[PDB]
Amino acid sequence: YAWNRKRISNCVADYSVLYNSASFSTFKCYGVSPTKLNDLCFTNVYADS
Amino acid sequence: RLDPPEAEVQIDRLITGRLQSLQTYVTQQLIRAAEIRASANLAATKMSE
Ligand SMILES: *[C@@H]1O[C@H](CO)[C@@H](O[C@@H]2O[C@H](CO)[C@@H](O[C@@H]3O[C@H](CO)[C@@H](O)[C@H](O)[C@@H]3O)[C@H](O)[C@H]2NC(C)=O)[C@H](O)[C@H]1NC(C)=O
Repeated sequence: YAWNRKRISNCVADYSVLYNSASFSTFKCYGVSPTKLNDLCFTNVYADS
Repeated sequence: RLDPPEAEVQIDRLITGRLQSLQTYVTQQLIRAAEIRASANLAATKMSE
């Protein structure tokens, strides 16, 4: 009900390690494919936990 | 951004839309060309007479 929101910008993100870490039970992407994230560019990324 | 299996849907939507646009343009051009051919035949008759 009070989900915490974090902002990430001004950095390089290596999604390869996160995707390869099989600890995640569900890893589901809608707008983009998981593989291609390592090649895209975003203005800023919000992480809601 | 998308893997081929997911991309195919968006690619097909774009293909359908652009094909529709091209067909409409070609039909309009055909009708306009028929009109211009009628005008050109009239002009040729005017010259000859
Ligand atoms: C949260 O902590 C865990 C545990 O560290 C991270 O998972 C993996 O942790 C290892 C080491 O901390 C990271 O490097 C690894 O090094 C070993 C050699 O020591 C190597 O064999 C592995 O392939 C890996 O490079 C690893 O990047 C990291 N992720 C993996 C293995 O998929 C986890 O990354 C931490 N969470 C975040 C957001 O960083």
